[PDB]
Amino acid sequence: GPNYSLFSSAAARWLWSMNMDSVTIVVRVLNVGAGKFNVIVCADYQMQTYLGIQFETGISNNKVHVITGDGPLNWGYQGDAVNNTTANGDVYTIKYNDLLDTISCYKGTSLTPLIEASGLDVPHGEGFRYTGLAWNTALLSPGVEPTAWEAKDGV
Amino acid sequence: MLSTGPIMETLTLTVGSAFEIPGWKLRGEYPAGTTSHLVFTDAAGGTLGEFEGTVSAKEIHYLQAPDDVKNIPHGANFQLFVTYPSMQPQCLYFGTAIRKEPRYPLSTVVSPEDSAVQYKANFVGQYIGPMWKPMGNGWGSLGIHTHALISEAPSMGPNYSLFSSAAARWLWSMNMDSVTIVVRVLNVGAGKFNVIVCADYQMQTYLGIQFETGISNNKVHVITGDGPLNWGYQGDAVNNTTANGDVYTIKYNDLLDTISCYKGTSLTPLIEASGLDVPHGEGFRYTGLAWNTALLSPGVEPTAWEAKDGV
Amino acid sequence: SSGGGPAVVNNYGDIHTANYDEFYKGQQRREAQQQAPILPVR
Amino acid sequence: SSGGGPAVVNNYGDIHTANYDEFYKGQQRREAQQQAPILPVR
Amino acid sequence: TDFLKIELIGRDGSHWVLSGPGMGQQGVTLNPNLQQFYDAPVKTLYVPGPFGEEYAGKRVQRREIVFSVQAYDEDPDTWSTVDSLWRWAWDYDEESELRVSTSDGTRFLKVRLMEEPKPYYEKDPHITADNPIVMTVTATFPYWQDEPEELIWTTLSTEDMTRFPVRNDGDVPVWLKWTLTAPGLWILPDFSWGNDMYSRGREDLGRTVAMPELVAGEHVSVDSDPRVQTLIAVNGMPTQNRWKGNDLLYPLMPGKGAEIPVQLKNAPEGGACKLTRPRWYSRPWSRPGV
Amino acid sequence: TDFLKIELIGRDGSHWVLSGPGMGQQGVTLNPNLQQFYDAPVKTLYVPGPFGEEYAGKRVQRREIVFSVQAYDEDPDTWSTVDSLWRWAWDYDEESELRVSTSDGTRFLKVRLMEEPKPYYEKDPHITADNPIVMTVTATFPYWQDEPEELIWTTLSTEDMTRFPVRNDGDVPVWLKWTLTAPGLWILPDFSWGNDMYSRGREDLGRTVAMPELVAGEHVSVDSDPRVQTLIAVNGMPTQNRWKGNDLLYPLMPGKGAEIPVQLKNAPEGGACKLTRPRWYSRPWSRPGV
Repeated sequence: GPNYSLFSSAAARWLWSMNMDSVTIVVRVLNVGAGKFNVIVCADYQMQTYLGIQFETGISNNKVHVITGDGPLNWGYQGDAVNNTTANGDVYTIKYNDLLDTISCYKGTSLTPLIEASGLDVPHGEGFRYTGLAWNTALLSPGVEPTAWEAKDGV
Repeated sequence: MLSTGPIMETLTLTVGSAFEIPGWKLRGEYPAGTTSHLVFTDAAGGTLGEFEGTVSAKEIHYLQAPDDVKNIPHGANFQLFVTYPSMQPQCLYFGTAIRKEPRYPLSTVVSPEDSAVQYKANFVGQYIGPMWKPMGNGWGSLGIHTHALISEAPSMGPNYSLFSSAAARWLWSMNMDSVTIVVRVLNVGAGKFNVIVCADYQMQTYLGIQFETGISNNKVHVITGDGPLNWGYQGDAVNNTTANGDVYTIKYNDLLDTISCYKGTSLTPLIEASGLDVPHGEGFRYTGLAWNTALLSPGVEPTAWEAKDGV
Repeated sequence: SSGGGPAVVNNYGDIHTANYDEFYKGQQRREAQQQAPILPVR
Repeated sequence: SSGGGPAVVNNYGDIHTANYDEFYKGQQRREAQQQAPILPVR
Repeated sequence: TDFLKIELIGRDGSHWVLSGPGMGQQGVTLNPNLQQFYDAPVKTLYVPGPFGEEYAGKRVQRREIVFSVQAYDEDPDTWSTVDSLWRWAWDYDEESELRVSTSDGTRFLKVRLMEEPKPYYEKDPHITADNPIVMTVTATFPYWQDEPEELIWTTLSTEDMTRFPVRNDGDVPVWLKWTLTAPGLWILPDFSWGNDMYSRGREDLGRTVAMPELVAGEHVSVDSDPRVQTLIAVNGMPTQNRWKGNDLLYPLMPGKGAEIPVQLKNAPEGGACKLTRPRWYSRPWSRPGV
Repeated sequence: TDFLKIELIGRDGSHWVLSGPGMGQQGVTLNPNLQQFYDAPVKTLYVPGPFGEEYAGKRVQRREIVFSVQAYDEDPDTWSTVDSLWRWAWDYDEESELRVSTSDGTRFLKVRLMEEPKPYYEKDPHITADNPIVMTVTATFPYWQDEPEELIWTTLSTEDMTRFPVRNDGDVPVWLKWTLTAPGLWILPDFSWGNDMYSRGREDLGRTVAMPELVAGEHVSVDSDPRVQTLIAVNGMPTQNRWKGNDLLYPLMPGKGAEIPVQLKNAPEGGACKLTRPRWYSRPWSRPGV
């Protein structure tokens, strides 16, 4: 997560890039507080424009959103928000499918999409195959953060 | 050397540094209206860059942002043209751009270990093939059965001329702990068919999904390995009647430590198990199949088999 | 350097140091390998 | 003086002057001595 | 000089300019007196005859190049880095590229370490930080080569034919490579080009050989060079087992060229073929030969 | 120079500084022109081929270092003491260390007297009390070595498993050694690391070999080095007879490493596994490569 000794919101990018447009991101997370954790797909080398799945944990905002990035730390929302509670050791699978131009998130073992979106306006192809993570918290304590991350090219 | 010609020169590029050609290097006499342009192309001739120089009374100066040149690879060939007014362009220098910078080979290259794999088998050729290694009963324990009586494709199973049980290990290993298996299977009699994942080299320990069919024993178990031909039931069984041409997806998710089986296109696991005491990691990514029948005839056998990294 | 000295003597082959004893013994060993299994036990 | 010239060529052994025909004839003579008394008279 | 540039692309992908424009930028320059670098070593054969000896043929030999480089830097630590990088740029098992660029283009030779390099002077190299490395590299393939000329012909018809323009502008005969899709029965040219090596120079002027009928998914590569097996399927099927001892026998002789015909039959989908013509030369630079 | 330091640790434990800081304090300095000291001598094999000769592999050769030292002192008696000590530092049967320290660390070479030393000038040595000794030493193991890395895993459980982190930072493959306690059944990794010398480079990526069941007191040393037998029981029992033809075949290839899995089963009193990974280099100094 962020180093809360001197920071509150922090973004990270994977050093390498995916070789194909479709991608799968499997993340095992922890909910040790309140905050926002974004799994970032189809980003550029600066994470300026990207798709993402955001997990918000809070008193009234225990939800998941589909986000489109405007810079690494600033983003906007697309579509509604699906209610979701995240427990310690929860595994989420964020799949971007290029053929359907869709971004979906599944929870645990079920294959039904926990959240879905399609037709979002972001560039793709070469130079937009970077994945990453982002954390945004109002407080200076960890919120929802990943203990395990894995990426696979294609769906 | 009667005609004017270019001079073979070289260019230097650095990541994060502004590309710049000083004016005193491109000296000479240039009247007003003279224009200089630098063109970068690749091995096929496709233009990958073009820049305009700042021609002055006696010097030509080039200065571009690092983002303009970051796409120019080492070995890309450049061509610098000067153009006096009311004249055709005249090439002054040509050559190659070398990159004088720290070199990152690991960024560009992808190791075989860092590559998702996808394997497929159909047994339509009526031969086992070199990709399946027999296990448990040794060499020649596998076979292909046509099922020509019904409108069905050939399926792999034990060599029923010699054995009633057998195992097969897919020759190569996966690169991820999480793995997806898709099997289209046929139920032509009583027997047990195991789909085996997270197996070691000799298939001594593994996770697996067992499809058992019989007169009144049509169910699905989660099994752990005790050898290529022995297994231990984990959890409770789930009733499941297998029909000919049924497609089952066995997904092992590493981060969830969960092996699940879905029937057909169902979005809910037909069976599911978690937290099994089986080693995982490098050396524990082989996959395979196993068959065990009481009689010397095919039971549940896979017509089509497919495997892929990740879930 | 190499062309015109010991490195071309090596190309010449067995002009300098090379003995007859081990060559004859090796030829005899090869012939013995060829003919020993087919020689009768009598 | 001796080390590094013909006096060490002698240690090298049969690198310079040494003939093949005489060596082959000597080996044949040794084999003939070994095998002649045991060959039959027929 | 600006008329000649010599570069080395190491087995690790490093790029060095030993001679020419921009030489020594990476710290390593090329010392004079490099041998077996220009002409491909060839030994000729002779049989006894009434008038002395009669010509029996020629064989091209592998290149045994011996050359010295000079690794230099202002400070010994950076010199040590440069020397280590130069050593890393070489290997015995795998070959690094050695490119020569002139007005005739760029031709590359694949070279590997024939033996251990001989570095430094009599004293320790940190005194000078400017030391020579003598290197004995070898070229298993002794010909300088350029990027091969490739042509592609695709079709949708069940039966079709095409003409490929081919021309050897180099010094030495080159061996053609084919990539053929499946299914389909191909007939490929094996023209002698007047070559009398089998005493069939004009008997095989228009020789065409039929490949075995390829089954679905069995796309083949047919490389005529003797280093490699001729027919190799991409699905692992034993294609040459079905070829009854047939083979491609003739290289494209220097100075020869024509519109060689390729025939495709029994192709329900309609397949594609690709012809690769290598550009081999016996010299780093040479004017084109008609 | 301060960038390079050369020492000798004799068979009797004597410490000599031949070059670098503190050189000549023990009376012996190193003379220039030392051969076969830097690069490991490797010979390459070539076999006849269509275009000359084809590469057939490489064989490393034992090192033959011919170097001169100078034993000096102000008075002939103490000079004679120094010369005698230097001679006593060497032997034919037992090896002594030749250590090179640079900014890349310290790497040693086990060298022994190949032949008798050639000492002194043509006149009486006591005249000058400053005389050169010509040493022809040999390295049976031609690779410069660093101290091997040792890892210990002790478990009290009947069945357990561990991950040993292993990584080859050198330019040559290395062979691992295991020390396994008894009783118990061990499963050890024999990963190919992509090495394809048994035509199973991909099939044996995650290969594991199961050692025979060990009875009480049958502690084993399992060394992959070809120079030594793989399984050696400490008490002398033949334990390779219960091994059914299985063996450890693969070394740790350069630039490769992972967390190799070691499994212990059926251990009534737990078990201890020690992994020794050698650190071999072909040069006295070199920058890390990957």
